[PDB]
Amino acid sequence: GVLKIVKVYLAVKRRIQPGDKMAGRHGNKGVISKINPIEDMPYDENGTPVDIVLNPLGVPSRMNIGQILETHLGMAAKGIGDKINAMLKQQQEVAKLREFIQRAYDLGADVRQKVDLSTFSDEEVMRLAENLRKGMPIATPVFDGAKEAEIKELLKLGDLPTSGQIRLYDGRTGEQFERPVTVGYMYMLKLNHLVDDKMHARSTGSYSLVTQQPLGGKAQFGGQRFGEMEVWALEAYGAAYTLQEMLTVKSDDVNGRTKMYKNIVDGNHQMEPGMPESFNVLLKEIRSLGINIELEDE
Amino acid sequence: TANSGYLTRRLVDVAQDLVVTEDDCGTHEGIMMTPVIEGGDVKEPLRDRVLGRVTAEDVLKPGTADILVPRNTLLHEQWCDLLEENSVDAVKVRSVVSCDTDFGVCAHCYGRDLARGHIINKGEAIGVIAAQSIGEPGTQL
Amino acid sequence: GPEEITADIPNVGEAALSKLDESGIVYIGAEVTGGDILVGKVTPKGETQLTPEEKLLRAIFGEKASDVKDSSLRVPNGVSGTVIDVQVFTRDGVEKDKRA
Amino acid sequence: RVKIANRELEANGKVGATYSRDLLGITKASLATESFISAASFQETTRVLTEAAVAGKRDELRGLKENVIVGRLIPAGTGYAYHQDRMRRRAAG
Amino acid sequence: AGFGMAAFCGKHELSQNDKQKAINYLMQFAHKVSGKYRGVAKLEGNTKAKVLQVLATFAYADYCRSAATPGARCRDCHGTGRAVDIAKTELWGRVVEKECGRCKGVGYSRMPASAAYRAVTMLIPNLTQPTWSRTVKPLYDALVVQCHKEESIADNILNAVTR
Amino acid sequence: EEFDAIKIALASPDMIRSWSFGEVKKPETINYRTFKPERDGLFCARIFGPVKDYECLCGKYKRLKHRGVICEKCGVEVTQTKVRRERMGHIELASPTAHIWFLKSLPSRIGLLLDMPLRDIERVLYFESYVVIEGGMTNLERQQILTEEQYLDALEEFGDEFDAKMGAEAIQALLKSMDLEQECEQLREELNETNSETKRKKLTKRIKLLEAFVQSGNKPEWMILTVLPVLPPDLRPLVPLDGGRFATSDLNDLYRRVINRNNRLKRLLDLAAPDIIVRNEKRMLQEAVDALLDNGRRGRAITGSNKRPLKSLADMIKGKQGRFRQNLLGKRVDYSGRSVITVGPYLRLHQCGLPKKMALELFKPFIYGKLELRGLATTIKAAKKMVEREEAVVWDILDEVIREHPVLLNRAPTLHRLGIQAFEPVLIEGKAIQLHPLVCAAYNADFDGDQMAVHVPLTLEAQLEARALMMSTNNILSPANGEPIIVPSQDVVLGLYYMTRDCVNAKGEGMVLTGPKEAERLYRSGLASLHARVKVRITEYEKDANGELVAKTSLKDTTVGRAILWMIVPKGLPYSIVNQALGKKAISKMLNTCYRILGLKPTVIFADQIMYTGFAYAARSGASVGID
Amino acid sequence: EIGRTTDPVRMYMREMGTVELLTREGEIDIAKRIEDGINQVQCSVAEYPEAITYLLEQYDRVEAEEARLSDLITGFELAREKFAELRAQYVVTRDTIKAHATAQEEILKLSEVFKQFRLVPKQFDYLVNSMRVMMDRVRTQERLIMKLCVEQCKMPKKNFITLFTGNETSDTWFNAAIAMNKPWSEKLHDVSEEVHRALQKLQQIEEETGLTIEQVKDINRRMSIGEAKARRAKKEMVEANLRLVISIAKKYTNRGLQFLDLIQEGNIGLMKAVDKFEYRRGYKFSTYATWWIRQAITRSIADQATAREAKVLRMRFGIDMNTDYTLEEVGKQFDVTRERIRQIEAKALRKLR
Amino acid sequence: SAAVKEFFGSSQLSQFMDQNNPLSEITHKRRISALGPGGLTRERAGFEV
RNA sequence: UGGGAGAGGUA
DNA sequence: ACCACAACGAGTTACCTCTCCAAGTGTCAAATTTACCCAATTTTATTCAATA
DNA sequence: TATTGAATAAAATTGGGTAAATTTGACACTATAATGGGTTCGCTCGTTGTGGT
Ligand SMILES: [Mg+2]
Ligand SMILES: [Zn+2]
Ligand SMILES: [Zn+2]
Ligand SMILES: [Zn+2]
Repeated sequence: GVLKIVKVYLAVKRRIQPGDKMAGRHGNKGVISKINPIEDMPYDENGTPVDIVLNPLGVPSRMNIGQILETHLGMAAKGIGDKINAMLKQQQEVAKLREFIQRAYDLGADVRQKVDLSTFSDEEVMRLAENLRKGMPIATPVFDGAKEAEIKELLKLGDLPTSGQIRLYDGRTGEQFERPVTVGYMYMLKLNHLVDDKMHARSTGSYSLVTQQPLGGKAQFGGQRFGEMEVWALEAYGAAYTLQEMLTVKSDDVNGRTKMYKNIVDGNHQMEPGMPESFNVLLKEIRSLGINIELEDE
Repeated sequence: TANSGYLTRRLVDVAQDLVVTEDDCGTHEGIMMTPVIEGGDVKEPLRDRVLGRVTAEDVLKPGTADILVPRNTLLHEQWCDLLEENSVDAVKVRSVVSCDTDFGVCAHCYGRDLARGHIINKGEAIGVIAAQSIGEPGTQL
Repeated sequence: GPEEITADIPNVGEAALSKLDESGIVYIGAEVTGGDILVGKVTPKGETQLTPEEKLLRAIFGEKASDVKDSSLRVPNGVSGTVIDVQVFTRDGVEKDKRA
Repeated sequence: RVKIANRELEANGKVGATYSRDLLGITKASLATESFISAASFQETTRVLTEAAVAGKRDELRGLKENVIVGRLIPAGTGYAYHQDRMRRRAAG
Repeated sequence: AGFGMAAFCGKHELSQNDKQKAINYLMQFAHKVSGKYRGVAKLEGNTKAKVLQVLATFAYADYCRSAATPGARCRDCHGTGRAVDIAKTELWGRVVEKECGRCKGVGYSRMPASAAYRAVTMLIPNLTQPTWSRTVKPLYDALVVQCHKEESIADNILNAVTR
Repeated sequence: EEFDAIKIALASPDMIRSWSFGEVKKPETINYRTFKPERDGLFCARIFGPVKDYECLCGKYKRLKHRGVICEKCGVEVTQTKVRRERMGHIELASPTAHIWFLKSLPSRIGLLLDMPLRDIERVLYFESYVVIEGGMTNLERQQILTEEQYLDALEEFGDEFDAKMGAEAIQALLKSMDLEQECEQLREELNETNSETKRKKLTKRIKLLEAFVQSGNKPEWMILTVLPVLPPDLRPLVPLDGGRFATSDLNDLYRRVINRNNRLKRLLDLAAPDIIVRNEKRMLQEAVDALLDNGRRGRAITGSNKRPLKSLADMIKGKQGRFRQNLLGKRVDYSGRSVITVGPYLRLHQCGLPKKMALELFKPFIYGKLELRGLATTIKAAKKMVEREEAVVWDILDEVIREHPVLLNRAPTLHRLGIQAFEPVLIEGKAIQLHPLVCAAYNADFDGDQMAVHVPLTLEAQLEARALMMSTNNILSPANGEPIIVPSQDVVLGLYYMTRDCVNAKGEGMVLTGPKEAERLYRSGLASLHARVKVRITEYEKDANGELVAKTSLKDTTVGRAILWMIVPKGLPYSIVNQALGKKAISKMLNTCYRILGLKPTVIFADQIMYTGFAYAARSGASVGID
Repeated sequence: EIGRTTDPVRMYMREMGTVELLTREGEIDIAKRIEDGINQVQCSVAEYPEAITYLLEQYDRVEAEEARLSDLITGFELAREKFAELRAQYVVTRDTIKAHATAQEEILKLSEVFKQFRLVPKQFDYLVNSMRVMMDRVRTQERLIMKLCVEQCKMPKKNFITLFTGNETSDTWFNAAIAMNKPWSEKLHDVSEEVHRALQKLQQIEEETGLTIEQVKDINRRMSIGEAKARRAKKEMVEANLRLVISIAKKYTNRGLQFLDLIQEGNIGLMKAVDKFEYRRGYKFSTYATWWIRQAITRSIADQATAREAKVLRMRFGIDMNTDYTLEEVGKQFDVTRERIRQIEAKALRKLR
Repeated sequence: SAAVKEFFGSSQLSQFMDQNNPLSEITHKRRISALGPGGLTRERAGFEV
C-alpha cells in the first residue's frame, strides 16, 4: 500500500534557556530559573564572574558532601591550570614549566602513580602543558579518593585559599557579600528533559472517535487530563460552573463546544451545556450488556 | 504514595454526598470534649481541641467565675481565652455525628469554616474537604 | 487513487514553495522553520476528513468530488533547524522521480 | 429512612420501629450507599449494576459524583442555589 | 436571503436554532400580508397575533415535512418516488421506471391543514371549514409557496456567488 | 436536557428488539476488496446507517435534497452518519442462553431465586444433568435434578407424566413456572419457625430478592437471554494501521464468534442433527455469549492472537481504565497547556508567569473575538492567518486579553484542594511557567523538574469562581487546620534569621538611632552591621477596645536588622514579634498573628514584603557551605 | 465423571466416549439398516396409487423433451417400454380395483414393479416430498378433526375413541354417540355442522385417492417408523465416528479458528458424508468420510480467512456478439437480479419447448 | 523466523536502546532484570526481593 | 483515522 | 455452627518517549419484497341559501 | 347589497392485504487408510461465598 516514502532529516541546535533541567553527578539536579547578565553575576577580586549560582540549602538535608568536595578539588585543579596558563602566556621557559608540572604531579601522600617528566622530551612537555592550561584533570577513585589534607595542599600549591572560600562582590550594588562564599568548578550536565520538548498548549484540536474527548500528547496536539483528583479539588472549592465547563464544553459535548467557541468569538462568555457523549457511550454499553438503563423524563 | 492515593479515593467516595444543607438542626446532643492527657503529659490542649466549635449547652459550674456561655455559640479565640481564664476542663459541643439533619448536616453542628475563619456557609462540600484533609498527609505518614 | 508527491499545492502562497525543488522536495541545506513544507503531498480527488466550518457548505451546496486536500509534511510548531539529508524510497517497479 | 419513618409515625400516632446502628467500613459504606451510579463508579461495577438491575433501582442524582457523571451543576458551592431552585420547581407544580 | 437560509437550514435540521427565526420571520410576513386580506384582520392584537404565530409554525412544519419526517415516508416507494415496471421492462427489455403509484412521486405524505384547524379552533370556535377553506387556506398555501420562493431565491443568490 | 432520575432494570426481549434497528445475521465486518460493509453484517449500513453524511452506499442519492430515502439499490437510508453510533442491532439466538452476570456474579440470584445450588445450575447449563419442571406423580417434586441414568429409568417408568429438560431452556422454564407472590407468602410463613441466624439470614435474603422482583415489576425469566443486543458500530470502530492491515476490535471478534456459533446452531437445528452434536453447539454458543458479556468470569478467557485476553463489555464498563473512571469522572480538556515550572521571586501572590506562546495558544478564540471587534480582521480565516503570522497587533491584543483573566495552575497529584489555584497571568518570554515561591508549599512543588498544567476558565461564572474562590490570595489559611499555608520556606527564613540575629561587637554598637530609616541608612552606608546591638526609637501601634489604633513611642533595645524589618511590619503589631531571632516557627507565628489582628489584605501584603526582604537579605548575607 | 469441569472440548470428549468404535461389519449392517429404512419408506409409498399417477404425470411431463432422462433415471432404451408397462399396470389397477383380494394382489404387484426403478435421488425425494406435504396436509386435517372433536366435549374422550376406531366416515358413529345420552350428548348438538364438514371432507378425500382412511393411516405409521429407524441408524452411525473428526481436525488447529469450531464443521461434514454414503464400493467408511470432513473444514477456514427474454437469451447463451456472458455479467449490467435471470431462462425454456 | 522475530522484536527483554551518551548504552547492555518471561511481575512483588 | 498492548523515563 | 478453602478486586496522579499489532460458477425451494387492488376515512373544494 | 352553517362529491391518505417478482442461503464439485488436544504456577490482603462433624 506504499508508493514512496521521503525521509527528511532536520538538525536543531538547542541552546539552554529557563526551564531546562541541569544536574551534577551527586544527585544535585534542578531547573535553570534565569539567565543573568555577566555584569549582574557575582565576581571575585579579579573581576572573574561565576558561571552558575547554586543554593547551599540543598546540601545539609540531602547530605551529598561530595558535591562540595568536588567543588573544592575543581577549584584547586583550575588554579593549577591557571598557573600553567600564566606561564604559557608569559612564554617563560621549558625548565620552569617542567618543574612546576612535576611539582604538581608529586603532591599526594602515598599515591600509586609516579609521573616522571625527566623521561619526557621538550615538545612532549609543551604539548602536555598546552593540554593542561585549562585545568589539571584529577582522578579521584571511589572509596579511594583524595582527602581534605590533599585538597588543601593542592589549593596551597595553586596559590588559592585553603578553605576553598573566597570573597565575592555583588555585581549590581558593587558591595561585598558579608560571609565568604564557596567558589569552585563543578561538572554540570544538561539532562534530556528540555522545556522545548515539554512545553505544549492547546485551544481546540482533534477528538477521539468513541468518547469525543480531546486526544493526548504533544505529537497529536492533545489536551491535559482533568482527572478525578482535580474534579475533587473543584468540588472542595465549590467551583460548580468551572467544573461543569470542564466536564462539558471543554470536552465531550459536541454540540456545546462549537457553541462555546462561537460565543467566545462573539464576545459572549456564556455556555449552553448538554449531555456528555461519553455518558451516551456508557448508556449504550450498559444497554448492550442486556440491562435496560434509561434516563427518566421526571 | 500508592496506598495513600487509594485511601484518599476511598475517603472521597465514602464522603462525596455530604454537604451543609441547613443552618441549625436544633439538637441538644453533643460530644464531651476533654484535653487528651494520655501518657505523662498533655497532648492537645482544650483551646485548640474546642476552637471553632459550637457548644451544645452552657457550661455549668460554681467554679472561679460561674461563666455561663450561651447555648449555640461559635467559640472564637476570645471565648477560648474566657474558658482558659475560668479554668474549664469539659465542654459539650455539637458534633457532626449527632446532627439532626436528614441528607446533610447543619452549619452549627459543623462549626467554623477552617479555611475562611467564620461559620460555614450552607452549600459547602465538607465531606470532600474532610476526605482530602485526611488523605493529604498520608505521604508524611 | 494514489496520493501524489508533487510541487504544486492548493491554497498556499509562494512563501511555502520558496524552499521546495521542482519535484516537491526540500533542498539539502534549507534553513526551514516551524510550519514550513518539506515535502508536499496531496491526496487524490476526494478528501479524508472535513472541517465543520465547510462541512455544511459541502453538504448543502454539494461535495465537488474534486479540490484535493493539503496533506503536506510540515515542520512542527516552534521547531527551527536546517535540513541535512533527504532520502526517497520508491517502490520497486515504477519510475521514481527526477529528485529521487 | 428509619428516622424519617419514625418521625412521621410518631407524628400521626403510631408505635414506630426500633433499630441498632451498624459501623460499616469505608469501602462497604461506599458500596452500600443508595446511589447505584456512585457505587458503580466507585468499585465493583458488575456486582453493583447486577444488584441494581435486579432490584430496579433509580438514582435521584443527589450527590456530587452523580451530578459530575451526568454533567450538571453539583449541589455544592455555586450550584447549590440552582439545585434547590430546581428542587422547589419540581416540587411546586 | 437570510430568511431562505434560515428556513432551509431549520427544515433540514442544521444549525438547529433558526427554526424559531423562520417562525418569527414568517410571522412578520403574516403581519405584512394580513393588511391586504379580509378574513384574517377580524380580531384584536393578542388573539390574532397568537393564532398567526401558531399558523406560521404550522406552515413552516408543512414546509419542514420532508421524506425524513418521523411518520411521513411513503410506505411503498420508501421515499424514492420511482418504481420499476415489470410489464414495460418485459415488452421493452431496456431498464425503465414509473412514477410511484402511492405517493405520486413526491416521496412522502403531506400534512393536512385540518390538524392546524383543530389546533386553532379551541380559541376561536365559530370559524368553520367553509371559513377555513375560503379565508384561511389561501393565506396558508400563500405562505408555503412564498417560503418556496424564499428558498429558491436563496438558492439563486447562492449559486450566483458560488457558480 | 430535562430529566430527573436515572432508572435501571432488566431488558425484556421485546425491549431488546425495540431498541434494535435490524437483525444482524452474517459475521462479516467489512469487505476487504473495497472498503464497503457487507449486508446484514456487523457494520451494515442498512441496519446502522450510512457511512457518509447524506449519501447512500452505492452512490445514488448524494445530496441533502433527499434528507431521508431508502435507496432501493442498497437499502441505505440517506441521513447523517451520526446515527451510526446511536443505532443498535440484535441477534436472535437459536437456543436461549444464560446471562453471565446473573449467573456468576456471587450471590448468583438465579440460584438465590430458585433455592438451587450454583453447582447444580451449572451442571444443568452444561448439559450434564436433567432437571424436572413439572410432574403429575408424587415421586418427582419440582427442581429434583436427575442424572442421565435416573432420567432414562424414570422415562421407562412414567414417560409422559413428567417433563424434564436440560440447558438454559430448563432454567427459563423453571423461572417462568415459579410463582412470585406464592413464594413470597410461603417464605414469610417459613421465616418464623427457624431460629438459627444463618438460616434466618438466608430466608431474609431470599424474601428480599423476591419482594424486590415483585416491587420492581420485572419478570424472572428475563435473566435468561433470548435476544442479544448489538453495540452500534461506531462505538467499536475498525481502526486502520500504517501497514494497510487492520487491528480489529475485541468486540467485533466476540460478536463474530457469537454470530458464527448461532448460525451454525440454526443450521444444525433445522438439519435435524444428533443430540450430542446439537448439545455441543448449544454449549459453545453459551460459552461465546458468556465470553462476549464477561470473558474472565466463567472459564478461561478467550485470548486473541497476541496471547492477550479479549476486552468485553464488562471490561469496557469496569476498572480504572474503564468508562467511569477514565472518561466520565475525569476527562481530557481543551484550552489547557502544560510546562515545566520555575521560580517567580519578583511576582506577587496573585501572579504567575505565563509564557507568550503558551498563552497565545490558550487564548486564541478570545484573540479572534478582539480582532473582529477592533475590525483588524475581516473574517475568521483572516484572523487565523494573522495569529499564524503573529503580528505586533496580535501581541498587543493578547496583552489586552490576558489582563484580568485568571488561569488555573494545577500540579498532579492533587491531594488536597490547594493543588489547583487561580493566578493572574503575566506574559513572559521563554517556555517555563514562573511560580510564586510562597505557594510551592501548598502545591508540594520544587523546581527540580516539576511540571504543572494550565487551565483557562472560559465563562463569566468560571472567571468569577476563579477570582472569588480559587485565587491564591483568597486561601491563606488551610482547610485542614486553621494554620496558614503561606509559610516562608528556607530562603526567606535564612534571610530573616540572619537579619534579626544579633552579635556582640559587630560594628557601630551602642549607638542611639532616630528610627528604622536611620538604621537602614547606617546599614546601606556601611557604618553599622545588621547585628549591631543598638537603641532605636520605635513608634508602634495597637488596636484599642474599639477598632481604632492608638500610637505609642519608646526607646527600644534591639539590633539594626530588627529595625529594618520593622519598616515592613504593618501598623498594628507589637515590636515583640520582631525583637528576637526569627526562625521558621517565629515567622509563621508572626504571619498568623498579623492575620488574627488585621485581616486578609494586610496579611497578603505582609507575606509579599516578608518574601522580598528575606530573599534580598539572604542574598546579601552570602551564606555558603564549605568543607570546614 | 461429570462435575468439576468447565472446558467445553473436555466435556465433548467426555460425552463422546460413551459410544464404541465399529468393526468392518459394523458399517455394513448399519448401511443394511439404512437400505432397510429407505426401502421401507419406498414400499410404503409404492402401494399408494397417487404416487403411481404422480410418476406417470412426471413421465409424460418429461416426455415433452425439455430435459434428458439422465437426471431422471440412473439405470435399471428400456424406460419407454417399462413406462408403457407401468401404464398397463395403471389401467389394471384402475379397472379391477372395484372388486377384494384383487386389490391386494394388484398393490403387491405395484410394489414389486416399483422396486426396479433405480432412479436419481433428487427427483425421487422431490416427488416423495410432494407425497410428504400432501400426507402432512391430511395429517393436520386429521389433527384438526381430533381437536374439533375435543374442543367442545369436556368429557372423558375414550368412549369416542372406542366408537371412532371403526370406519369413522359415515354418521352411524355420530348417532351412536349422541343417541345413547350420556350428559355430554344432549349439549353436544353444536358439533353437527363441523362433523358434517368432516363428512364432506371424508367424501372429498375418498374421491381424491379412492382408498379409505385406516389403510393410509397405518401406511403413514409404517413409513414414519421406517424413516425413524433410518434416522436412528444414521445417528448411531454418525455418533461412532467423531474420533475421526477430531483426528482430521487435529491438524488445522492454529490456522484461524478455535478447536471446537473445527470439529463442529467436521461434524457437519461427517453428517453430509453419512447422508450420501454408498456401501457397495469396498472401502469401509473412512476414505469416503475424510473427503467431506476435509472439504467442510477447509471451506470453513477459508471463509474465516417478448423482448427482455429474447435479449437475455441472446446475451446469456452468447448469440451474435464478441464474448459470451454468464449469469453474473447480465446480473450486474441489466438489474440486481441474479437467480431471477435463471428463472427467466427456465420460463423461456418452458415457453420454447 | 516467526519465533525468533517475535522474540527479537517484541519480547519484554528486547528493549529500545538508550543512547543519549555512551554511559547509557553501556548501562543498558550491562542491565539485569528480575522481570520478564518466567521471572517476577512488577505490581505483584514486595520488599522481600 | 487514531485505538490497544509492551518497554522505559520524570515529579 | 464453625472452619477451611476458591474467586474478585485493588493497588497515587498526571506527564512524556519509543516500538509493535485458493478458484468462481450453475441450480432449488423458501421467504422476502414489491408493485399494486381496494375499502374506510377524511381533507378540500363547491352548492344552497340565510341571516346581516 | 354580502359571509357563512349545513351538506356533499371526491380524490388523497391509511390500513390491510396479495399474487407475482426476486432475493437468499444453501449445495454441487465426491470413494486406498486414516477414528480421542494442546494451554501456569515469586503476589498479598481482604472480603465474601461455599461445603464437612
Ligand atoms: Mg521535585
Ligand atoms: Zn446539626
Ligand atoms: Zn411513494
Ligand atoms: Zn444506494
